[PDB]
Amino acid sequence: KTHVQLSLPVLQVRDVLVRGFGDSVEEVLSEARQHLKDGTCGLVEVEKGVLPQLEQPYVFIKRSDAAPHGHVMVELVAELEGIQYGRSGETLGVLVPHVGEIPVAYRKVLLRK
Repeated sequence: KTHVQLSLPVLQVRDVLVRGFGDSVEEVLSEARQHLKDGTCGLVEVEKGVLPQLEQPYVFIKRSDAAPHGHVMVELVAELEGIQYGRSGETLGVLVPHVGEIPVAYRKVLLRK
C-alpha cells in the first residue's frame, strides 16, 4: 500500500537506549522506514532540550494533510547540521529505534510509504 496505519509508542527522551538510526541522512531514513515496517520504531516528542540528547542525523515525522480514521498522515524528513532533506508540515516528533522502553503514550499516524 501507499500508506500504512501505525501506532507508535511515545518514549521519554531520557529512556531511549538507541538514540539515532544511523550515521547518514539516507541510512537514518532507511532504518526508520525499516523499523516502522517491523513495529520496532519509537517516537520522542520534540521539546526544549530534547534534540541534543539525541544523535544526528535526525528523522522527524511531519504532518502532511489537514486525517483519516483518527490517524494523522505524516512523512519522514531527515536533518543533519541544520539542513533537512524533505519538505513537509509540522513535526509530530522524532523517530528512534524502539528496543523495549515502556511508552508514555501511543501516537496514531498514517505513513506515506
